[PDB]
Amino acid sequence: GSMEGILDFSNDLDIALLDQVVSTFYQGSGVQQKQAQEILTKFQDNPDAWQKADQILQFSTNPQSKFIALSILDKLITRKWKLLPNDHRIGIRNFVVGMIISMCQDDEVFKTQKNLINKSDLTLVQILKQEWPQNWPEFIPELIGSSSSSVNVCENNMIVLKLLSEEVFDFSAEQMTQAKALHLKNSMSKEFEQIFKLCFQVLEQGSSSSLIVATLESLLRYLHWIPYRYIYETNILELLSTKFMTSPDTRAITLKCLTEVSNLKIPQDNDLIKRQTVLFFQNTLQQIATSVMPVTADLKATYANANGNDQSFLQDLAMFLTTYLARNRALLESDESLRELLLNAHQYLIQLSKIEERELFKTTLDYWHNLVADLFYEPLKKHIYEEICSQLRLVIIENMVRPEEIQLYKSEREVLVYLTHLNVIDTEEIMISKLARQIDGSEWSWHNINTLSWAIGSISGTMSEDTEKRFVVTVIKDLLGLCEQKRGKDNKAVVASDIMYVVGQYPRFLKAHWNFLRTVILKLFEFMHETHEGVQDMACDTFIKIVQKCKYHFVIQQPRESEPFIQTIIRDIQKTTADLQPQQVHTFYKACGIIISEERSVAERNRLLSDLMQLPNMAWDTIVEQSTANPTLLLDSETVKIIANIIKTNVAVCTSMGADFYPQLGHIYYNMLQLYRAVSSMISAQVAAEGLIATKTPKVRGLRTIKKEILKLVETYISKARNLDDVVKVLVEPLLNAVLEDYMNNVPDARDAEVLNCMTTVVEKVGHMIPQGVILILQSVFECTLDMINKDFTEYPEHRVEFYKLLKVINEKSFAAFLELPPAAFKLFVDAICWAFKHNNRDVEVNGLQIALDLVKNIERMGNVPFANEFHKNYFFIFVSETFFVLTDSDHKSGFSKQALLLMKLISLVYDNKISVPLYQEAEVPQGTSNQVYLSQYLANMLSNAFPHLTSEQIASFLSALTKQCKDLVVFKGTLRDFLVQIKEVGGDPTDYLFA
Amino acid sequence: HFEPVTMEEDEEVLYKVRAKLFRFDADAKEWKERGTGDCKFLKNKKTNKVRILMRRDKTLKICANHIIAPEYTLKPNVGSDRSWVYACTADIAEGEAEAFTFAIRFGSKENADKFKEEFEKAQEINKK
Amino acid sequence: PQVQFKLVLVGDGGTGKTTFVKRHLTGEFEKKYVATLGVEVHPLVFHTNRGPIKFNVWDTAGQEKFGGLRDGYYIQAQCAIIMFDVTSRVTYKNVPNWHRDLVRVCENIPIVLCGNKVDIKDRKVKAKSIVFHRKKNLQYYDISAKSNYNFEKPFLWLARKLIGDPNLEFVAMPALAPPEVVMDPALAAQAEHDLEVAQTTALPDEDDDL
Amino acid sequence: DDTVDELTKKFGTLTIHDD
Ligand SMILES: Nc1nc2c(ncn2[C@@H]2O[C@H](COP(=O)(O)OP(=O)(O)OP(=O)(O)O)[C@@H](O)[C@H]2O)c(=O)[nH]1
Ligand SMILES: [Mg+2]
Repeated sequence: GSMEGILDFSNDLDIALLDQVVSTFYQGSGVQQKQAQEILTKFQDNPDAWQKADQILQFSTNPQSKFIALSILDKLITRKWKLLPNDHRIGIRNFVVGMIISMCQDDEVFKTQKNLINKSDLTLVQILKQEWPQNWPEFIPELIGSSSSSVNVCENNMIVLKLLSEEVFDFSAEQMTQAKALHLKNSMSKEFEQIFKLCFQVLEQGSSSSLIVATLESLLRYLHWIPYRYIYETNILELLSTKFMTSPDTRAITLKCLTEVSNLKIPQDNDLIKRQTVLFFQNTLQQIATSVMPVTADLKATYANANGNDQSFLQDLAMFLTTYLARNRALLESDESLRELLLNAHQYLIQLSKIEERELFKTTLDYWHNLVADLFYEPLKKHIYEEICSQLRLVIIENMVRPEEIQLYKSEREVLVYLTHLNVIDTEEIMISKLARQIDGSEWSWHNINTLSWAIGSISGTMSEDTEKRFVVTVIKDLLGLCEQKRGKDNKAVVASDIMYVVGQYPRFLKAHWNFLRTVILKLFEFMHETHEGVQDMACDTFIKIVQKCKYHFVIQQPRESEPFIQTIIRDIQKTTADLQPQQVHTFYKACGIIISEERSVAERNRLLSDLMQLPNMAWDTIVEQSTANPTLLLDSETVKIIANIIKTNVAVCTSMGADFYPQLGHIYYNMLQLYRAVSSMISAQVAAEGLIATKTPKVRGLRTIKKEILKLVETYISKARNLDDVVKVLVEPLLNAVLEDYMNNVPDARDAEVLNCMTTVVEKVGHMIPQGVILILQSVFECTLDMINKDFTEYPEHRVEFYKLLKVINEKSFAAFLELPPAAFKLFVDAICWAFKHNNRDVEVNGLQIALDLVKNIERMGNVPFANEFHKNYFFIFVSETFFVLTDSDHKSGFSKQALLLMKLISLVYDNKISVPLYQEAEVPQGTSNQVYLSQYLANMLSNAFPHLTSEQIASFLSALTKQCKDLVVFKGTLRDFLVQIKEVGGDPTDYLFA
Repeated sequence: HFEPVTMEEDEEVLYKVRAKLFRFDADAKEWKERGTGDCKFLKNKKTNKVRILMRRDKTLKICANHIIAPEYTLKPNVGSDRSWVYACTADIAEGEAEAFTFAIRFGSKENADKFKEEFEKAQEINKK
Repeated sequence: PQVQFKLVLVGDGGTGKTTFVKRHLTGEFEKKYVATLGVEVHPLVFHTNRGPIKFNVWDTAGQEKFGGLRDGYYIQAQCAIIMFDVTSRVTYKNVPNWHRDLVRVCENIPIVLCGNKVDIKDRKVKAKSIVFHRKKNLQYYDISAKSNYNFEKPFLWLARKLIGDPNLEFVAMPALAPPEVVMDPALAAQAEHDLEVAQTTALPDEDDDL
Repeated sequence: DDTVDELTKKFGTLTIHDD
C-alpha cells in the first residue's frame, strides 16, 4: 500500500512514512510486520540510501529509524568510503560527532536511548578505522579534553575507546589487512599513555558508578594487549582488588579484569611483582569473605536460587580462582603466612564444585586436574592439600557420570585416579561408607547406586592387586546383599546391572580368579533369558566387554577344567541365545570371534570357527538348496530376514577375526555372490513391475539389506586381510562380476552406494595388484554415478560422498587407470574434481581438493612426456581459476587451507618452470615468453573481470607478492587473506601486499 | 498443641504405546512429523467414549486429540509394515477443530498389530 | 498469551536455526535447506507450572548476502540463542562474532549457546574445544533438531531466567474432550483422494527406531 | 581364596525374582 512509497527515491523521503514502516516491523505482527521487513531490507540495500541518513538523524524521532540510518552509514564506511569525495568524508565525520555530543548532553536522551548512542559510537569507530590517526591526529587529545566538561560525555568516551580497542586488537584478524591492523595497533599503543592517565584518573577520583563501570569495561579490553608495567607500576591493582570489589555494580567487571590480569605477561624472577601478584589475590579473597559470602557458605544453594546476578558472579569467581591458581599457586605454597589464603581459595573452589551446573563443573574439574596432576608428579606438595583432596574425592564420586558421556567421564576418571593414588586408604573408605548408606536406605536411589557404581569402576588399576582384591570382594558382597534386601523386579534389576557393571570394570581381578569369572559368565547367560527391559542388552554388553579384556583365559585350558571354556560356550550357543533379539545374538557371536582369534594353532582356530558357525551355516545351506532350486522363495519376507541375519552373523564374526575369517568366507563365498545376483534380479523385477515406489517397500528394502550386508562382509574381510594374493585370485574377479554390472544397469534409486564403498576398500588394499580390475571399476561406476550427483549438491548424499572417496584412492594407488580413460571421460574427471570444490559438505570438499592436489603431483611425476604437457595446456588454468573462484566467493571458507595449498602448488610449477610447454596457444603472446609472465597476465585479466572495483595497481601488487611467496605457505595464506579483505571494499592500499 | 508449618482425571487408560505421528501435506505432497511420544487410548468414565491422546516427549504438547470414530479405517502405508494411515475428520491438538490424513508408526510390526486390535476394540466401545 | 518475550536466534547459515524453530512450532523435521531471507518471526508458546510463556522468535539469516537488517533485528530483544554446527569447525569459529554483534545491541540478556547436529557421528567440534560460553556467561547445550536431544533445554533455561524462578518446569497443556463430528458426502471425496495419495507416498526415515 | 570362594557361591544365587 502506502508503505512502498519509501522505495520511490525520486521524491523526498517521507519521515513519518518511514517511522510507521519501522513501527510496523518492531511492534507489528503477521503480514503487516513481514511486508514492512521486506521494504526496510530493500530500503537499506538501496546504494543511494546513505544520502538520506543525515535527514533521518535530525528529523526523525524514532530511535529504531535512526538505528537503521546508522546501519546504512556503517555499510558505506566499511565498503564504499574511499570512493567518496574528500568533503563528504569530513561532512559525515562531523554530524556523527555532533549527534553523539548533543545526545550525551541531553540527560533525557542519554539515559533512555542507550541502544542508539552505542550504535553511533560503533559508527564513529568505523570512521576511525578509515581515517585515524593519519587524517585525525588530534582525536585522542580532543576526546581527553571533552571528558573534563561533561560526565555523560566522559562515560560515552569510555564506550568509544572500548569499541576502538575491540575493533583493533580483538577483531582485526579477519576484518582488515595485516598492514592496516599493525598501523591501527601501533597507533593506539603510541597514544595509550594519554588514554591510561584519563582511565586511572576517573577510577581514582570518580563517584559516578555508571562512569566507573564503563571505565572498567574499557579496562578489561585494554588488558588483552597493554604492557604489564601499566598495571604493576601504578596503584591500579590496589583499586581493583579492594575498592571496586566492595560495590556490587563494579564487582562483576572488576573480577573479570583481575582474571585477565592473572594472565598478563610478567617477569618470572622479580620479587616485587611476586608480592604484588600475591597482594591483589589476598585483597580480592578478603573482600569476598567480608562483602559477599564466607568460605563456609553453601554456594550450591545460592546458585540454585538464582538471585540477581549471583549465578554470573559465581561463574566469574570460579574463572578468577582457577585462572590465577593455575598460574600462580606456587607463590602461596612456600610462605607459611600465605598458607591460609591458599587453602581458603581452594575451599571456595570446593564449594563452587558442588554447584549443580554442568558447564561450571567442567571448568572447576579442569583445575582439579591441573592440581592433582601436579601433586602426583611434584614433590613435597600433596601434604598441603590433604584436606582439600579428601573433600574433592566425595565431590567427584557424588557427581560421577555414566561412561556414555565420554569427555566428562574421562576427565572425572583421570582426576579420581590421581586422587586414589595420592591416598588410596581415604578413597576406599569414602567409597565403602557411601555403599553402606545405600544399604541403610538413607541415600538410596537408582541414580545414587548407579553413580557410585560408575565411580567405584573408574579407579580400576590404581590400587595394589591385594588391596583391589579385598576391595572388590567387599563391594561385590555388599552389592549382592543389597540385591537380596531390595524388593520388586525393578529394584533388583538396577542393582544386578551395577553388580555386573563393576565386575566388568575390574578385569585384573577376573584374570586372577577363574572360578569367579566362570560364575559371572554363566550368570550373564542366565540374564540372557530375562525379558525385563535392558537386562538382555546389559548381559550382552557386559559379556563382550569382559571377553575383550580377559580373552586369553577363555582360549586356554584352566586347571580343573576338561577343556578351554570357548568350547563350552560354543556347545550351548543355541540354548544360551534362543531368547535374544537378532542383533544381540550378533554381539554374542562377535564376542566368540574375539576369543577364537587368540588361539594361534591354525587347525584349532579353524575347528572353533566352523563349530561356532554351525547354526548359521546349516540355515544357510538349507536356504541355498531351496532358493537355487526355485527363486520364488526369496519373496517370502521371513526368508529374507533369515538370510540377512545369517550374513550379519558373518559380518559380526569377521569384524572381530579379520584375516582369520577367510575359511568361513570360503564356505559361503560363491553361493553368496550367486545370491547377490538372484536378489539383484528380484529388485530390478519389482522396480519395473511396481515403479520407483518399489524401493521404499519392506520386501525390496529387505532384499537390498542382503546386498548391503554381503558388500559389508566383503569390505570387512578385505580391509583386514593379510593374504593379498588370495584376495586377488579368489575373491575379486567373482566380486567385480557380481556387483559392477548390476550397479551400472540399475536405475539411480536402486543403486547401492555401499557398492562404491566396497570398491574403495578393494582399491585401497589390492588396487596396485589389479590395474585392469580398477579400469573395470571406473567404467562401471564413474560416468553413471557422476550423473546422479552433478545436477545439485543435495541428491544422493551417500553416493556423492563414497564417489569422491573411490576416485581419491584410485588417484593415489592406481593412477594408470585415469591415463587409460579416453580424453572425453578424462575431461569429466576434471569436471568432477572442481565440482567437489563447490560443495559445502565437508566430506566431499576435502576430498575434492585432495584429489586435485594429488592429480597435480601425479602429472608432475610423469615428467616431460606428451600427456603431462597436454594436461597443462588443457587443465592448468581451469584448476587455477576454479581454485580462485572458491577462495574468493565467501561460501567455501571452511576449505581455505587446502585451497591455499592447492593454489600455491599450481603457481610453484610455473615459478620453478616444471611445466615444459608454453601455457598459451601460438600467436596469443610474443614468441620467446616465459610462463611466469603469461601467468601474471592471465591472472591480472581474470581478477580484473571478477573484481572490477579493484585498481590495476592493486591486482598487480597482490600477484607480485603471491608469486614471490609461493614457497612459504603461511605468508602466502596471509597474502590471500589480505586479498579477501580488499575485494570487500573500494580503494584498498596496494602497498599492503609488501607486509612480508 | 503445636500448629503445622491437564484434563485426564476422568479417564481410564486402555492402551499405552510409544509411537511417531505424521500428517500428510496434500499441497507439498509429502509426510510431515507432528510428534513423538506416548499414544494413549483414554475411556471417559462419564461418556465411555475412547479417544486418542498423544503428547510430544519433553514439551508434553498435544499432537493428537480425536475420537476413535467407528467410521475410520486403518490402511497400510506402502513403505512400512509397522504403520497405519487413516483420515480424521476433526482433531483439536492444534486447538481449532480440523481434519487431517494421519499416519502413525511404531517400534515394531507386533506393536502396530496390537494397536490395530486395540483401535478396533475402542471402535466397538464408541458405538454406544 | 501477553506474557511474551522477544528472542533473537543468530548463527551461521546451515546450522539448523529454522529447522530447530519449525520442530518447536509444528513438530516436523525439515530435511531441505531453504535459506532464510532477512528474518522470520514465529510466535511459540510453552505451558509451564507458572502459567503460559510466549516467545516471539526472530529466526535471522546466517548467510551474509541474505543478512538483511543484521543487528537491527536484535533491538529490544529480551533473550537469544546462538547456534553453530558441531560437524562444521568454522561455525564455532564465528560464534565470537555473532556474540560480539549481539551484546553490543543487547547489553544484559540471557543467552544460550547451542551446538546442533550432535546426532551425526563424525563430529568435528569436540566437546572439550567448546569453552567460549564460560567467560561470557552463556548457557551451553549440545542439541539435535533431528533426534530432539536437549531440544527443550534452551527454552526451559531462558524461561527460568526471564520469569525469575529456577523451579519453573514445562507441564502438560490441558486436553479437552474432542468433538463427535459426523462426516458429510461433500468432503468425503477429497478425503478419499488425499488418502489414496497418502498411502502411496512412503513415510520418511523408515530405518529410524520410531 | 577363602573370601573369594564364599563370594563365588553368593554370586551364583543372584536373581531378579522375589520368590
Ligand atoms: N543431521 C542433522 N541435520 C540438521 C539438524 N538440524 C538441521 N539440520 C539440517 O540443516 C539444514 C539447514 O538447516 P536450516 O535450519 O535451514 O539452517 P539455518 O541456520 O536456518 O540457515 P539460514 O536460514 O541460512 O540461517 C537442513 O537440511 C537440515 O536437515 C540436526 O539436528 N541434525
Ligand atoms: Mg533460517
